[PDB]
Amino acid sequence: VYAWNRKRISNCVADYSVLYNLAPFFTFKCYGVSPTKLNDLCFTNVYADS
Amino acid sequence: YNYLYRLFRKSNLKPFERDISTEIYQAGNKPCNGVAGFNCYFPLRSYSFR
Repeated sequence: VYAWNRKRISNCVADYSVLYNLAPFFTFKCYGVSPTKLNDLCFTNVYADS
Repeated sequence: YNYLYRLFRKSNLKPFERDISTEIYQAGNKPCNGVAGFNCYFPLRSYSFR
């Protein structure tokens, strides 16, 4: 966590159903946007931390 | 915490329509109908004004 890596994902399509349908014991405390309206529309400059 | 707000639902509201039903919305395909971190999560949240 002190050196949290930043991963940028671009030039592809990001399907969120894979995350929803696998490893069932995860929490989804998203803020500001609903997963269904995450799927119907989209955005740019995917940034992923870990 | 007495003030509660709904951000998660299947469909939009018609003008001047009130929704009071508290049914957990299922992001996943399977309607598990059980409170969890992600699956069958409670639809309306509560604020914490301070």
